[PDB]
Amino acid sequence: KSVVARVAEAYPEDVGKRVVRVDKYERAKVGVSVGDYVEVKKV
Amino acid sequence: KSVVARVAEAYPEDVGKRVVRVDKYERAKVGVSVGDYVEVKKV
Repeated sequence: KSVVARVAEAYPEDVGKRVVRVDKYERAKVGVSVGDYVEVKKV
Repeated sequence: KSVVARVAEAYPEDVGKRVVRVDKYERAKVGVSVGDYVEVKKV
């Protein structure tokens, strides 16, 4: 399971926190819940 | 190049837009700019 998504800039309060904001549709495609860890690579 | 990050919930206005919010530190680790496409997989 994987998904492709377009990179957008972080919200300022998230900067430095090593989080990725992913909505419920992308999360379902990846098979993750909030709090899980994902690996991110360029397409 | 890749990076691992913790999944957090999307901002409401981003829901359905197939974007992933990634800060400049994670973007540097992946080698992407805002507007590039990334592939996301569970760790």
